[PDB]
This record gives sequence, structure tokens and C-alpha cells, in this order.
Amino acid sequence: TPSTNKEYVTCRFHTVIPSPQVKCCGSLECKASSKADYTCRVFGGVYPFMWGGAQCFCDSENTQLSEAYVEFAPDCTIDHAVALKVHTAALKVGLRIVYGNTTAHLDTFVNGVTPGSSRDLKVIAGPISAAFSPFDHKVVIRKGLVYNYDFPEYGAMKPGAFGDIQASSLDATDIVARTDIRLLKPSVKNIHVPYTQAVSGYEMWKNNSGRPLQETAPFGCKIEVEPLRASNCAYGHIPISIDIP
Amino acid sequence: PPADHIIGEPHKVDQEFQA
Amino acid sequence: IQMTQSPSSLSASVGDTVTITCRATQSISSLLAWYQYKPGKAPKLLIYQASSLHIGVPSRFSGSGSGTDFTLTISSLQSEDFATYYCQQHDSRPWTFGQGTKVDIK
Amino acid sequence: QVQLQESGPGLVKPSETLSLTCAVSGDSISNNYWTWIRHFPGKGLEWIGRIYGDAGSTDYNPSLKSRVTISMDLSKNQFSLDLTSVTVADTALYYCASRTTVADNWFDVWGPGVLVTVSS
Amino acid sequence: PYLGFCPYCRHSAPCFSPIKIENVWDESDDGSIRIQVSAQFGYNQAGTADVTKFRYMSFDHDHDIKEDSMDKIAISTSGPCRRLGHKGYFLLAQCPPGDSVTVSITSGASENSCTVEKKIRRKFVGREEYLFPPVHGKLVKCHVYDHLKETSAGYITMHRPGPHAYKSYLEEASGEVYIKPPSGKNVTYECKCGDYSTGIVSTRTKMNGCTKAKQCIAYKSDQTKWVFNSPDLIRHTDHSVQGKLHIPFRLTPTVCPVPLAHTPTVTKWFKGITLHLTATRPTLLTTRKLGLRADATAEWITGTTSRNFSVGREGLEYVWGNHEPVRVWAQESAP
Amino acid sequence: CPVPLAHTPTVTKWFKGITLHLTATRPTLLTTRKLGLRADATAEWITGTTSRNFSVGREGLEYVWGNHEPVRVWAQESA
Amino acid sequence: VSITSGASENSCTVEKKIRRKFVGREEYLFPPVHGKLVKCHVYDHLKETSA
Ligand SMILES: *[C@@H]1O[C@H](CO)[C@@H](O[C@@H]2O[C@H](CO)[C@@H](O)[C@H](O)[C@H]2NC(C)=O)[C@H](O)[C@H]1NC(C)=O
Ligand SMILES: *[C@@H]1O[C@H](CO)[C@@H](O)[C@H](O)[C@H]1NC(C)=O
Ligand SMILES: *[C@@H]1O[C@H](CO)[C@@H](O)[C@H](O)[C@H]1NC(C)=O
Ligand SMILES: *[C@@H]1O[C@H](CO)[C@@H](O)[C@H](O)[C@H]1NC(C)=O
Repeated sequence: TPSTNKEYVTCRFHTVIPSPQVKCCGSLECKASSKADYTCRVFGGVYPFMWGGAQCFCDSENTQLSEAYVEFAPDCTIDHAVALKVHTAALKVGLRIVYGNTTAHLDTFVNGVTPGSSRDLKVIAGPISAAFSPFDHKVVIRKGLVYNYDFPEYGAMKPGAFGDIQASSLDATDIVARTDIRLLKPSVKNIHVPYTQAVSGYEMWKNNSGRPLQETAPFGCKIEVEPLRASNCAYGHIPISIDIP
Repeated sequence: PPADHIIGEPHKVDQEFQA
Repeated sequence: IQMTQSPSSLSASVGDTVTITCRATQSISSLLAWYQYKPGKAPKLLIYQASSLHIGVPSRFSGSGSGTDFTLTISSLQSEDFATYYCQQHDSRPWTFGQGTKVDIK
Repeated sequence: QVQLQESGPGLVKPSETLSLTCAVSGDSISNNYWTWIRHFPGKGLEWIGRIYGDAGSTDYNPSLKSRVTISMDLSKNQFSLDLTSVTVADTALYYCASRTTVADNWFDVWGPGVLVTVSS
Repeated sequence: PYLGFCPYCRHSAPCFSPIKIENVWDESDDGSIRIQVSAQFGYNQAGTADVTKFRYMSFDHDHDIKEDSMDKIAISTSGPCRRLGHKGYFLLAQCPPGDSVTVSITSGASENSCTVEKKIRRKFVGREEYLFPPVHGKLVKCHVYDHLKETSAGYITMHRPGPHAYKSYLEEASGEVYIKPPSGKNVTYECKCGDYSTGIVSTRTKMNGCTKAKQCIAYKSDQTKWVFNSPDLIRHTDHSVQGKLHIPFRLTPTVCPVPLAHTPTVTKWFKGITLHLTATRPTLLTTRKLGLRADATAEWITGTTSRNFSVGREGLEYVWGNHEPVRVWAQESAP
Repeated sequence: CPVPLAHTPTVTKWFKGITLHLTATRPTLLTTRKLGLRADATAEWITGTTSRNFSVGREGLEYVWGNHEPVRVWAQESA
Repeated sequence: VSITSGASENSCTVEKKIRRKFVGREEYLFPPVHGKLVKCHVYDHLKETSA
């Protein structure tokens, strides 16, 4: 077991698009909000139609307002990836100790100091002869699969890669993102706001995943999650001293 | 030497030989 | 959308059947709700959706209608339900009310 | 269950800001529509306005839009009424309303209500 | 229900369609998708939940609401889709793989369709490809869109509608502009025929100072409906949130069958193994050593073949598809 | 006739050469040519996200990303 | 091509590789709402023209 702390969560973004508003021979200015990747741009005359062929008076000096930002998808409550860092890992053995006729089941700490007891017996464990951990410094959990991907840190988003949508919790309102959405001046006569968007870096990381650490970690060592441990992991020799009564 | 590497404006002038 | 409550007043005894109509100036489909005003107390909903019963309300109370013309039929009238009748639509903002229909013991 | 109780001054001078209070008990403030309803004696009910809990969105009657402002207090489980420059026609019995449905014009719940008389 | 700008019409063009698809999710592992349309399903004229009929947006100047049933709705991607559930803006269907998704009403001879590009790629669980699930196999944890109607996968924010203007409420005759309203509705006007002008009018009434029909705007202030924050609408001046409706068909954890392939026949030789493998469908073989260096490799295998895998004193671990992991170790049988 | 427009490229600048950070959900044509004596024309249909290292000369280089307006760049002497 | 005269239908089939095509330098399924306006040539939908 290591000590783990989460940084953010990452899933497929939902590119929500607010409806345009017109004061269509007035004047509008770019506002500033706290949404995820808020891009706002003030454009020229398009003379937009929606269904009647006349949706604007005073057809010159004909500015409009464009708004675009991103937010979590509704299906991100399960289909999401959370980033973790680990620290120096601590190992735990479960020992069956049989002396004479009396047996005992015991789980103890591998540190060299802390003992484990089963009602008569004092046994200490540790340290390991060779320190080893299959976990790199940056790991990602995705539906029980742990990967050794070096994700970018908090706030340092790269579009087209993993970690381009970051939030401290799935229900957190402080969603931060720079996915490089860019707005374009509309040319069609009917009303619609154009936008270009880079591909989902979560879906890029899903397409370019590789194989899981359950099938990659050496030493015959499968990996369990919630929280993250490595189970039945065979390496080294453990010094054990038993205080037999 | 210039800090910028590529500028979006052409060279108006040409360098002479060994100058 | 304005309201013309019908009828303004009607005296009836216990066990009779009284019909109160609800006419809207515009087609409001069947989104209508009716209320029963008890003096010195908040009015309680009896019929929602112009045909559907609120839980707790008596089955004897039955409303009907669609579009602009609506009716409530009060069958087997008792003593506890002499009150003020108020049909309320919920389409336009804000919602409006009638002028009130008074029923009293004969 | 949801219980509402009105608590406002019963006698206010005309051309004065009317402030009335409805407290909410038994349920949170942020997940239901909250509504004020007036009822002048000798007349009928009339709409005032409404607020949503966690959003603060307000929709009011166009005639009274210029004189009705609604604020809410999540810490006190509180939503309030402000009516500026009252007249003698503003004398009415005032109800605060709430509904089992998150948002509905029809209100399942209703406070006992408070009487407000505007006179000199 | 509002009306949106569909990217593909009946014939070839874009057109404005009332069954316009906003976006499609395909996160379910069983091929089911969720479709957001601008029409409301499961509701009658009043809006009371009646399962047999749905309501949509009308193709005329009074801009009222018309209704139809599910016997004339269709979902298709490449072939016809099977319909499973519906609430309001949301649909769900089981579809074959295709490059796009289509929705269509068949209102007699007036048949309208909307098509939005979406690469519906077929997906599978486990490590083995399958067309239809076996009746026998390992029961593994899966993630599907549930069939229960009263579920919650999230919320969407809807707001009050903005100006919905027309040309049919305006008319030009002998150099002056007229406004014709319908019976019993008050249509507000706002345009500059010179100085700025506003007002509310319910009767045939004239204007002054302008001679062109295109210069003015008339729209009815109708509060009877809630519109989704769509990219095809001009919003109201007060764009604040006023209500929220549920997103049904939540992606639940359920258990699903996955196939089990042919169990391999292992021949034994000195410090190495060879798996005689048969697979009608591509399955994943993952091996790793039990030493300091993993030397892990993986390849999807179609047909039948044989793979030569060396085993050390530390040992080798292999997984053939969805079977239990089996670990092999070498002897010291030198010849 | 209508034709689509892709995402505008991201340019990272280095010594006598450019690298275009490109994103395209569909295969689109990228064509580059120099402004000197030798054109050195390169053309490849690109699907997905791929970064391409393009060496530019002093005379210049013109790259056409999709159906956009061709954009001409020139190299400096930042040795 | 096939007529369906009730229960007596007749069909004709000829082989031809009908491959889907596009214009410009970008491949697409259905025409976007936004983009560059470029020159292409389509078959005229009006019947009263001659080729
Ligand atoms: C259209 O406008 C007219 C005039 O403002 C409205 O008629 C008024 O309605 C109110 C409420 O019922 C009455 O108190 C007024 O006395 C009415 N005035 C007149 C001159 O009739 C009418 O209700 C409006 N209709 C709509 C659809 O909003
Ligand atoms: C996934 O990767 C493959 C190989 O690079 C590529 O052909 C395919 O288009 C990619 N799919 C997506 C859209 O991520
Ligand atoms: C596996 O080893 C045997 C014996 O050396 C050899 O005949 C065969 O060709 C090898 N096959 C592969 C996959 O290399
Ligand atoms: C492009 O050049 C940089 C710097 O030399 C290098 O790191 C990168 O790998 C190169 N990429 C390609 C496409 O060769």
C-alpha cells in the first residue's frame, strides 16, 4: 500500500453552447466569467434569419454575441478517469503461524518496529531486503484499470492530450480547462454560431492507451483498486523474528 | 541576434557576401 | 388571458348537484387547477390538470373540459364543502384567477 | 413535511417599503420554487412573483415588476418580499407558497398568511 | 417544444426541423445510444404524462403545438433501430453500426427526417470480440443504459424563450407597413422607422415614418413553454436559469456475459512453452515474466497459430482471453 | 457550394524550421512549398492528431492547411 | 431499378462502382452549416434543361 492523494478527474467534455442574443444595431463588449475555457468574441454584420426571414431591424452595424464553454458530460459519473500520485509504499503480509499444535492467523506491518499479535505471540516484520514498487510517480485510475501515464499537473492543461479537463471532484463547480476552442465569423444567412474544436484528449488517451498494469507489472503481481494496492506480490526475502511463548 | 525565430513578414533586404 | 368565473353565486342544500363553469379567453389546452377557499384558512387544491384528482380529495369531485370551456361537477354536496371556487390556469406568466363562485346552505 | 409561516408588520404607511417574511421548515430552500400570493378582501387572488432556490432566478408580474424584488437567505432558510411605495390598493392578505413538485404554478404547501393594511 | 436547425434536410440541404438532434452519446457498452431531440415525448397537449402520444413544433405562423404517436416515429443508423424508452427531449434505441444517426416522423405523406453525423462504432466488453452474447461464458461487470424510465443521469438547464419573429405578421401596402395580429393574442412590435419605437398592439394598426416591409419585427410574448439552451435560438434579454429536468437512462453497473475461448493445449520443452491456439474471433493474449524485467507483450490473434514463449526460473504468466490467469515455471531439465 | 473548414494550426517556432500542431477528425490535405528556387513540395492526407516538422528556408515557405487561405512564413537568422 | 406491380414485381440490375465523392481538400459526410463557399458542379434539379 502507498499513500495516495487525488489531483483531478478527467472525462469526455460536453461542449455546451449558449444561445446567441442580438441588440442588432447596438454595441456589445466581451464579458468575463469563471466558466471552463470561456471564449467570447464580438463580430460584425450577418443579418440573421431563424424562421420568418426577418429577425433583425436596422440591418447595418449589426454586431452579435458569441459564447462557448465546456462542462462535464452526463455520462461522466462513471466513465471518468482520476489522476493519482503515490509515495513510498508500505507492504503488508498475512501470516499463518503454526508452532507445535497451536496455529494463528496474523496480519502485520513490514517496517521493522511495529509488531503484530494473536493473543500470545509477538512477531515483528521488516524491513524488506530490496525495495521495489511497480507504481511510477504518476498513475491514472480508469474503471479499475491503473496506468503508468505521466499526466500534466494541475492547471497545466494541454489540448489534444489527457488532463485537458480538470476538476477537483465530479460535482465540483471549479472546472478549469483550456481545450483550445476557437470561434468563427458566421457566413450562413440563418442563425447558427460556428465553432471549431480539437478532439477529446480523453478519447485520444483511450485510443492510445496501451496495456494495463494488471498485465504489465512484474513479479507475479496483480493490482487492486479502491484504494490502490498490489496483491500477492513475490519479491525479496523478509526477516521474521517470532517470540514463542 | 533576434529572439523571435519565424516572423510573418518577409525579409525586405538581402545579406551581402561576407558582410 | 383573462377570466370570467361562472356562476357568481348559487344556494343549494345537502345532497344536490351544482355545476360551475370555467371559461378562458384563449385556448389553454387542459392545464387547469381548481381551489377550495375556506374562510380564515389557506385554500386547498382539489383538481389539477382539469380532470385529475389530488390525493386526499373526494372522488365525488369531478372536473372536465378542454380548450376554452371547462366544468366542475360537485355531486352529493355536503356541509363541509360550502366554499369559494377558483379555477387557475398555469400557461401564461403570471397565472390569473377568477372572480370567485360562492356556494351557501339554502 | 413542509411548513410555511408568514411574519410581517400588519399596519404600514402608504409610500413606504413593505418587507414581509416567510420562513421554511422541514425542507431545504435550494430545491423548490418559492412563491408569494396576495388576496385583497372583497376581491380575489393575484400573482406576485417567484424565486428559485439555488439559482436566484426571479419571474414577476409585469404590472408589479417595477416594485417587487425577491431575495433569499440560504443560511436562515429564508426568502423575503420587498414592495416599494405601497398604496391603498395594496391592502391584501399575503400568502407564501411552496409545492411538492420542484417547480409548479399550483402550490401543494401554503402558510397561514398575514394581513397587511395600508392606511393613514 | 422548440424547433432547431437540422444539418441535413429531407432532400440535400440544411433545413429547420422540429426533431433536430442536439447531440448523441454512445458510452453504453451494449450499443444503445441516447438522443436529445427538440420535441417532447410522452406528453400530451396539456403536458400530462401520457405514454401513447408525443408533441412537437408546428410548421405555420401561429406557432402552436401539434401531436402524433409512436406508431409513426422511426430511428435508423444503417438499418432500422429498435425503440426502447423515452422521456421528453430524450430517446434511446438499439442500432446497428453506422456512420450517422437518423430520426424521422412519418406524418402520412408529410415525412420529415433529421440526420446528424456521429460515428457509431460497435464496442465489446472483456478481451474477445463477439457479434451477439453467448449463452455460456464468464459473468463480468458491465455498464449499460438502464431500461427503467424514472432514472436520473444528470440535469440540463432550460430558460425562457426569446424573440420569435415572423414575416406573416407584417404587410406592406401602398408604401406603408401594416401589422396583422391573430385573434385574442397581443403582439408587441419594436423597430426604428426613424425614431425608436415600442408598444403592444392587439388589432390591425398602422405605423408611420417607414416605407419598407423588411425593417420591422413582430413577435408574441408566449410564456407557455420552456426552451433548452440550444445553439439555434435568439435568447431572451434575461438569460438566467429558471428550471431543470432530469436526464433519464442512467449508466448503471450491471453484470454482463462475455465469451470464453478454446482452452489452449500446451506442449513442453526446455525453458520454453508453446501455446497451440485456435480463435474464430480476435482475442487478446497478454504475457509477462515473473522476474525483475517484465518483458510484457500482447497481440490480438485471429484464426489458428502457435506462439513460442520462453519461460525462465522466475516463471511466466499468461492470460488467454477472459480465462483465469495461469502461471507457468521452468525446471532444470538439461539434456 | 459549401465546403468545411478545419481547425487552425498551432505553430511552434525553432531555428530555420516550423512544427505544426495539427488536429483533424477527418482526413484533410496539407500541402507545403518553398518560396525559393526549389519548391520541395510535400503533401499528405492527415487523420487524427500528428505533429509534422517542416524546415523553412530564408526565401520562405507557404503551407496550405485544408481549404484555408495559404499562409506564408519566413525564417530569420536567430543563430 | 424495380417496379412493384402488386405481387408481380420486376427488377433490373447493372454493375457500376458508385463511390461517394466530395469537393475541396477535406472529407465530410453531410454539408456543414459553416465553411468556405467554393465552386462545385451538381446535376440540375429542374427538369426543363438539356445536357
Ligand atoms: C392585451 O392588452 C389589453 C389591453 O392592455 C388587455 O386588456 C386588459 O386586461 C386587463 C386584465 O384582464 C384588464 O384589467 C384591463 O381592463 C384590460 N384592458 C382593456 C382595455 O381591455 C388584454 O388582457 C391583453 N391580452 C393579453 C393576451 O395579454
Ligand atoms: C485510433 O487510432 C487509430 C490508429 O492510429 C486510428 O486509425 C483511428 O482513427 C483512431 N481513432 C480515433 C478517432 O481516435
Ligand atoms: C517454434 O520452435 C520450433 C522448434 O524450434 C520451430 O520449429 C518453430 O518454427 C518455431 N515457431 C515460431 C513461432 O518461431
Ligand atoms: C521534431 O523536432 C524535435 C526537436 O528536434 C524533436 O524532438 C521531435 O521528435 C521531432 N519530431 C518529428 C516529427 O520528427
